Amino acid sequence: GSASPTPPYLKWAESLHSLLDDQDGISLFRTFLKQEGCADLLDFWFACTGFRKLEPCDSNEEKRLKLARAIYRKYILDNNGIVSRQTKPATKSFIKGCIMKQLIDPAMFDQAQTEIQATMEENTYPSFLKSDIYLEYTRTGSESPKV
Amino acid sequence: GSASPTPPYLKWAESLHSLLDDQDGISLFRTFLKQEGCADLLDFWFACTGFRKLEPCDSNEEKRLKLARAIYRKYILDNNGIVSRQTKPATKSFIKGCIMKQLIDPAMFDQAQTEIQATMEENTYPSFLKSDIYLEYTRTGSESPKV
Repeated sequence: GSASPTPPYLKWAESLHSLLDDQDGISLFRTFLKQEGCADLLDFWFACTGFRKLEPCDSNEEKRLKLARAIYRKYILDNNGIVSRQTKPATKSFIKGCIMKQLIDPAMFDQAQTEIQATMEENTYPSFLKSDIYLEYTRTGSESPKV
Repeated sequence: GSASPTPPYLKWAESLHSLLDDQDGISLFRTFLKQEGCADLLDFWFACTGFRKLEPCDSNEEKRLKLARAIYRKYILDNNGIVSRQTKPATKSFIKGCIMKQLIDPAMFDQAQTEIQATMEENTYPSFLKSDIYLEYTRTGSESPKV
């Protein structure tokens, strides 16, 4: 039989994974977050995904250290920021230890990433799925162009 | 005298043209864009560059029409996408007209490409140049391998 693709907006409602696998979804969700001062949740989540992909070798040591320090300073250390409020003290302390000791394993941010993924799942993601930009603008179909 | 090449990362900061002329730069910039749901800006820009290179002959008519329709459907018609939001109504209408009338000049996407190039120049490109992946990871030098 002929396939029947799930409309993108509906796929995003099915899982945060599906939403974050679609450029249109990421853009719309990110803008929604920015308007609530929560975009750092998503930006940090992606920063961790990118960092974990880098593997250690004797020529990219300082590069990886500087990047890890940057992620830490931008999101973990910013006490006026949402990521600092949504990651546990022990989790942040572990990262601080890695940075200060210069022990930078590719998976060092895993726990914090998990915690931030959980916060999105519990609050902002479901909130986005109730937003007017999602339920009213995005969900509504486009007309077929004419003339 | 002996030449002193500009470090690649610095060349990318000098112009978007330089960034898009370097495989390393394109990859890093594209990943940065993907994380913000903005990769379509770059992918569309390249699609236009490739389309404009094809010239009309009586044996590649349908091929060119199908490609033009594909670019239009993927980026111009997707109202939940960033390219649709960053190209003017008149610009999109012209392209739609070309597609529906089957009048496919190699330069038909020029205006939309110009508009998207402008959006990158004004926002995402400068944003990329302030990103941790660029300022901290990329800019940092590699150590000389040993043993």
